[PDB]
Amino acid sequence: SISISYSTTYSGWTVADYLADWSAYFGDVNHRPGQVVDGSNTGGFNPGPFDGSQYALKSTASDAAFIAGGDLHYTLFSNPSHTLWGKLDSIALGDTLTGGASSGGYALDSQEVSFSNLGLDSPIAQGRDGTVHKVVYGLMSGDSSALQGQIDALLKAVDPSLSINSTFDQLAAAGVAHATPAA
Repeated sequence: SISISYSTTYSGWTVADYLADWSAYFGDVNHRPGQVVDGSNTGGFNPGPFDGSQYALKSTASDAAFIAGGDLHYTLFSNPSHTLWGKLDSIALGDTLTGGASSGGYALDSQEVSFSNLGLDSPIAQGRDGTVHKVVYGLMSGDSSALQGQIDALLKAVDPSLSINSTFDQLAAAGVAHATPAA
């Protein structure tokens, strides 16, 4: 089942309200034709270069960063071009990305919220229509709708009374979510 961690600061927040604010706070790194600059808005794989157990990206607007965890693959120019596919197990949201492939992994200095046991697995053949692609591209581009939908579905699958409109505290009472230390 989905496992959620949250800083005690966000106990009284709904998952939906947190993700709507986080998307806007991270914003859009503008990873699009004519707009890409290396080490500004590419992100990075661990270990890479085009595959990793992690894909991580820093905001160009704020200190926000995310880490996507699983078994992830990027196609670059190869058909289907510019597809992120594979297994997405976890999304970690917070501030101040540290480490990388040379440190044995990426870390957030301030992890606010994470979603684990997502169980998402998108094959290469789905291209940019894959759920993994849409979930992570949404985080890159200031629209967490796809992530919100997947979390909503996973919560309702544990118990139909749960949704992204539940507070983190309500999800903790339901045995899904776990409080972590405040920054």
